[PDB]
Order: sequence, then C-alpha cells, then structure tokens
Amino acid sequence: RGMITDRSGRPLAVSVPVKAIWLANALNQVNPDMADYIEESRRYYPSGEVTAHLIGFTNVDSQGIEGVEKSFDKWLTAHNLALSIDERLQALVYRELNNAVAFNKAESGSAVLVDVNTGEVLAMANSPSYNPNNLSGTPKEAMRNRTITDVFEPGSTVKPMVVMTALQRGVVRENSVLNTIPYRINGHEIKDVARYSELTLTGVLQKSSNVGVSKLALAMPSSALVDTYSRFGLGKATNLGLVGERSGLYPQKQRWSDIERATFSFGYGLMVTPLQLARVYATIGSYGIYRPLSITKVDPPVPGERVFPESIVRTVVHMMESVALPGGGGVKAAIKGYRIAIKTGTAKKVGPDGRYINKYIAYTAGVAPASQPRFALVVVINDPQAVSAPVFGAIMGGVLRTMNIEPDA
Amino acid sequence: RGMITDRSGRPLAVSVPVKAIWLANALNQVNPDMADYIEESRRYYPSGEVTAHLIGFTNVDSQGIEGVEKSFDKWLTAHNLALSIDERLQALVYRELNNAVAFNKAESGSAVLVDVNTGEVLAMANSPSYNPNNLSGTPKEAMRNRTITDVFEPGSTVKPMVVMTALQRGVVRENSVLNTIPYRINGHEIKDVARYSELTLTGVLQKSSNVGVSKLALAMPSSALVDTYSRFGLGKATNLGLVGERSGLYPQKQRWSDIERATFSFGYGLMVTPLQLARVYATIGSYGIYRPLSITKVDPPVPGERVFPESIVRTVVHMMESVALPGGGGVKAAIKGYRIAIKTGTAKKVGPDGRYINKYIAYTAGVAPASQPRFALVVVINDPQAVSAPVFGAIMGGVLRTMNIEPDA
Ligand SMILES: [Cl-]
Ligand SMILES: [Cl-]
Repeated sequence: RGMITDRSGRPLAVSVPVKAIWLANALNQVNPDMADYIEESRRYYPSGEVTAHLIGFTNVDSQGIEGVEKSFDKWLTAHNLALSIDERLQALVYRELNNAVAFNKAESGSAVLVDVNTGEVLAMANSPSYNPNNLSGTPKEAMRNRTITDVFEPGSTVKPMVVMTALQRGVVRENSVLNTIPYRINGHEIKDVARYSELTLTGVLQKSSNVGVSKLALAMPSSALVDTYSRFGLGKATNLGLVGERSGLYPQKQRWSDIERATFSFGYGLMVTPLQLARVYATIGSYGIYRPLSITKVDPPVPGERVFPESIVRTVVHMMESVALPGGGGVKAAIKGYRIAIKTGTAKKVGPDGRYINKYIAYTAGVAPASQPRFALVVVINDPQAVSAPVFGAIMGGVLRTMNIEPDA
Repeated sequence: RGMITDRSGRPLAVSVPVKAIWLANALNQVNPDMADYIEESRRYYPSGEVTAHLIGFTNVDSQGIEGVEKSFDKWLTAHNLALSIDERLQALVYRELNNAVAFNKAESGSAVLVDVNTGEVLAMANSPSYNPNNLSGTPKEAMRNRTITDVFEPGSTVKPMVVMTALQRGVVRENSVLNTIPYRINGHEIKDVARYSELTLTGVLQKSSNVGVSKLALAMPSSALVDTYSRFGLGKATNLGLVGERSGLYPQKQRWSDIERATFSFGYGLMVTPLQLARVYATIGSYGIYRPLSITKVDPPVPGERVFPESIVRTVVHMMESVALPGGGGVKAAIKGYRIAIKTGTAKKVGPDGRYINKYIAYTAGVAPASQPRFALVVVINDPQAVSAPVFGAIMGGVLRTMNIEPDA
C-alpha cells in the first residue's frame, strides 16, 4: 500500500508492519515486539483527526473504506499519492475551525481553501472530527466529509455575481444609486437586515442588500443569473474523485415567477457544497478564469477557461473589500496588513421533512489579498447556538503569514 | 528565458548565447567565435519543423511571437516548461503525416494524439511545416497550428455517438436490424456510399450508414444529439492556453427541421478542430469519462467526469472494431497484432464565399488498443488531389510499439 503524503511529501497515511496470530496473558493487528514474544498490515495516520475526513481509512485487510483511502484504492494497491493539501495550512485551518465550532456550540463546521492560480485544494477540514488511528465509539455523523457531502443555500455569497452580471448587461452603471426601500412582490416581503433608503453598487455589497440585488435581478432576464452562477460552477460536479462527492441542488426551470427571480439573486432556491462555493470564489479571485479543482498536487501553469470579463470581476472584487471595512457586515474578518474581499452571512436550515426550522448556517467566503488574490477560502458553521467572519480572518491571516505573502494595506 | 522540453526533459527550445554589434568582411545575432574576432540571445529548436507549429518562435528581442513561446511567454520570461508531448511520438507522427501529405499531394494535414487516461496531448503535428531555426521564405499559410485553428465538419466520426445515444434512450435494441434503404426527407436524398437493404447496429458503423444513423436521430428529440456531442466536448473550448485556439462551430437552435436533424447524425451542421475531435475520441476511449486536455505534463491519477454510461460506450467501442476489419471502410488502418476502434471518412470543403467547393477533407479518428484504449488519435488530411486510414494505422502502430503495449489480437 502506497503512502499518502501532503503536497511536499509530509506523511499523511503510512503502512505499518504488524503481525497476526492464527499466550493467554499477552493476547488476552499485533505489535512486532509482542509477536516475537509469541505478515499483515495496518495504517498509521500522523495528522490524525486534522485530515481524517479527507484521508478516510482502511479496514482490517488494508482495503480502503472511506475518503482518499477508498477513492484512490486501486492507485494505492502500488503507488504513492501526493495530495494537493499543505499540512501546515490544513493544521491551522482545522485548529481555528475546530475551536470556533466548540466556542459557538455548533453542530459542525467546514472549511475549504483553494489556490486561485492552480485549482488545488490546499486545505479541506471539518469539525467535529475523529481519530482514524482508533475507530471506536466514534458516531457516524462525525465521519462525513461535509465539505463535499453537505449542501446549503448560499445566501449572500452569490450577491457579487449579481452585481457582475448586471454591470455586464448594462442594467446598471457604476454611477448608479439604487432605491433600496423594502417592498413586496405579491405579499412576499423583500427587506435587508437594516433599513437603507438608498445605496451605491458598493453599498449594495457592503450592507449585503437583498433589496438592491433583487432589483438588479428583476431588471434582467431570469436566464442571466442562471448563466452566471453556472459559469462559476454552481450546479456542476466538483470532480475531485472522492466518494460521497455531491454537486449541490440547482434549478432546472424555463419559467420563473418574480419572487423566485428575486430570491435567486440573494442565494435561495439553489444549494451548494462548501467545495463548490470555494470554486466560485477561486473564479472570482482569478478575475473570471475557471479552473477545475484537484486534491492531488498539480504543477503550474493551469490556463483554465475565461468565463467572465476580467474588468467586471476586478471592479466587483474592489466593491467586496468594503464588506470587511467599517460599515460592512464582515468587519470582524479584517486582517492587520491585508486587503480582503469577502461575503458573509446566514441561511435558514432545512428540517427533517424538508421544511425550514429555526436554526442557521453561518458562512464567510472570500479571497486574499484583494490586490491580487492567491487564496479562496470558505468557512461554514452549522447551527451555532458573522459568527464565521472572525474564523475566516484568523484562518486567512494564518495562511497569508505561512505562505509569506507581502502585506497589502 | 526558460527551456521548453518534452515530457521527459528532451530539449525543444533552448536559449543560446549570441553577441550583438552596435569588420567589413566578417559582418558584411552574431556567433561567439566571430564577436571575439571583433549580450543578446536567440532560440535554438532541436526538433526543428517536427514541433514548429506547437512551439512557435520568438522575435529578435527574445519575446514570444507564436505558439508555446508566445502562449507561455510570462512563465518563460523565469521558468522551464515541460510539455506533455513525447518527442518520439511527435517525431513518428510528423514523419507519417508529412509523407502522407506529400504522397497524396494535399494542401495540408494534421494529427493529434491524446493519452486516454490523463488528457495529455502526446503529439500535435501538421504538414506542411517550417524550420523555426530559420524563418525566411516561409509562407504564412505553413505557420498555423491547424490542429487548433482549422475547423471542419466531422462527418462519420460523430456516428458512434448517435448509436450510444439511441441505445441509451431505448430508441433501439442491440438486437435490431434496421431498414437502411435510401430515402427522401423533402427532396433531400439520404443515402450511403453503397446500397444496403438492411443493417445491424454494428453494420451501421461498419458501413458508416447515413441512412441508419438518420433513422436513429429522427426517432429521438432533436435535443438528444445536441446533448451527447456537447458531453463529448463538441462546441466547447479546448483550453490548452495556446494562441489561436478555436472552439469549432456549434448549432444554437431550439427548432430543427427534419433534414437538419438527419445531417447532424452524420456530422454536418457543426465544425470541429482536430483537437476537439481528439478529445471526443479520448472520452470514447475512457468509456465515458471526460477529462480536460493539457499541453503540459500532468501526473496521474486524473479522475475527470463521467458524462456517459460505461456499458453503453464499451458496447459501441466493440461495434467500432468492425470498421477496421474486412467489410469495414477503415480496413487499411489495421495493425498486425492489435484491436483498434475507429471511424474514417470524408467531408466536403467550404469555399471562399462559404459555399461548398469540390474538394475534400479525409479523416480517421480512433482509439487503441480496443480492449482497453490508451491512446486517442485523429488524422486529418486536407484536400488530397480512407486516404487517412493507412496513415492512422502506421501512426498508431508506431505509438503502440514505442510505448510497449501488449499485443491485443
Ligand atoms: Cl445537519
Ligand atoms: Cl484551407
């Protein structure tokens, strides 16, 4: 069985020689020193719970049963496998996410970090996790790689795409001040967190205005946003090769009512995985270049495919900087010395029967450093009892420092 | 300036020290031994014309002006670049293609070879070519990388997709014997090269029946084939990063007449690049796994995305073996000791004014070895005055021998 390593060779799964037995005191997967006092193999996982969801585990016979171990079983069973993951980044991500999940007493949390220039997954973590070196008393719900198996309505994180589309289609000018007074579609209330009489395009992102974006959406054909979200990869498979990998939920509708058109512009009526959202934000970070994702190491250059005009995406990335500046909702994500471009917010959870219950997903997505993004990051916190904004700041701050990126502000 | 090498480090572009001069006998990009008898740089291209279209060239100042030299100019100007190309494969491909173009007195020819498991471009060649070590008296028409810049109607090469779709949608059973008598749609004649009263699904591919496939097409909604050809990458960008890279021509039609529906099933009303066709055939070879292409070296595994059910594609690949067996139109492509799965044929050329003239494109596309494809190959011969079938055999035979693939038949 081949070794799974991180992108620089750091060991993440290593086969370890153990003996089997086919006396009463010793015996009551046997250690070498105890078999002699009286052939098979087992796996050792040096990062343990830090990368458990991604790497998975094998069974008694050394067959892969979950995660990378199962997904690349034939490759491993006989080559090594260098993942795209950077273990320093993985460990810091896990640390911040795990402790944030604990502090807010949430059900779970997930974090994905993507290299903007390559499509590489540099970190992929969830909490609660489990120790793959000892699978015992670990509940099934703590084992899912939620970054790829769980889905949620992306809410405000789609809003930058609404502004890009609307500028692109001449529905609005960079000049424009929008009427953002709350209003009704039938009896459906469209309103923001607070009341704002009017806003700038920047303001529409800065205050995350649902009113603002719904008016942009209704000024264009229903097909516009369907086209833009798809270009950014929403509703499309992420293709890592991982078992349990999901492709979200995506409308397949020719005819849209007015309210549906409005709620699409603020991220309802579709669902994403944390990983698809990371890929949205990597396509924002490259200023409109779509690149396929990879959990295995990849050498640059990766040309990818331009799906949206650079100048439009640069403009909107600038607008997004306001979210993490005073007055913006993501102010708690700010990093001393760095420009960041983020969206933060909230989506109501779906219950057992598929009906909304009173519990929330909190999410922060973004790229840094804003003057030329290198990393796309997504932080999702499930049912904590801008909860995700500080976590994003702490994680992204660590990433920038570890990777020696020149301060920006 | 970085070195461009092949996938194993073989040099394909190397910077060479030359001096400049800012006497009457010597001088009349100066050699080192002559500058001393009395600082800048220039490029040397060891494979010369073999890889000229792909690699391109630089100008006096060492700026990239065509091909890889221009496409990856910023990367090179300072890193080396390992292409996906294997120079042994490139050289044999060029040799067979160049001599075939000469022998049939054709305007040009093009050949693309793709690794079925990785998306890698292993060979990309055209003829006539030119020597990039001396750009002088070389006409502009000999400089285009036609594999990516030229487009043609794919004709019979789409037919295997028609059969896959129709089996998949239950329009036909593997059992079925089809009425393949020539017929009219309005006054439009639908007929094959020769008359066949009836054919098996295999027979429909073996004899490349336009009648057969048009009946399959008309038995299904016009959207079916539009969907299948797109899954295989037709009408979609190839994303190598190469300047002049084209994405073919692709219908954008809600309403199809009967004749249009028929001619789509035998490969008219769209146009492809040799490279897009290579990617179609690589997706056939993987039994329905779509993988993005790469001119740079890529490490396995590459999961890609399943776009069509394996069992259907395996079935049709088997049917395709008949084309290169006695009775099939591609019999001259047969390789002693190997099973191959191919389509061969002809498309009428478009003239200056966009009207059909009496000149032809001949093409052979396929995968080998049929029992588990490793290579997808496309050979296109432009305006020779199954012309491409022997060339395919000779090229693919060389590839299989060079790569040490176990005989198959
Ligand atoms: Cl849940
Ligand atoms: Cl021509």
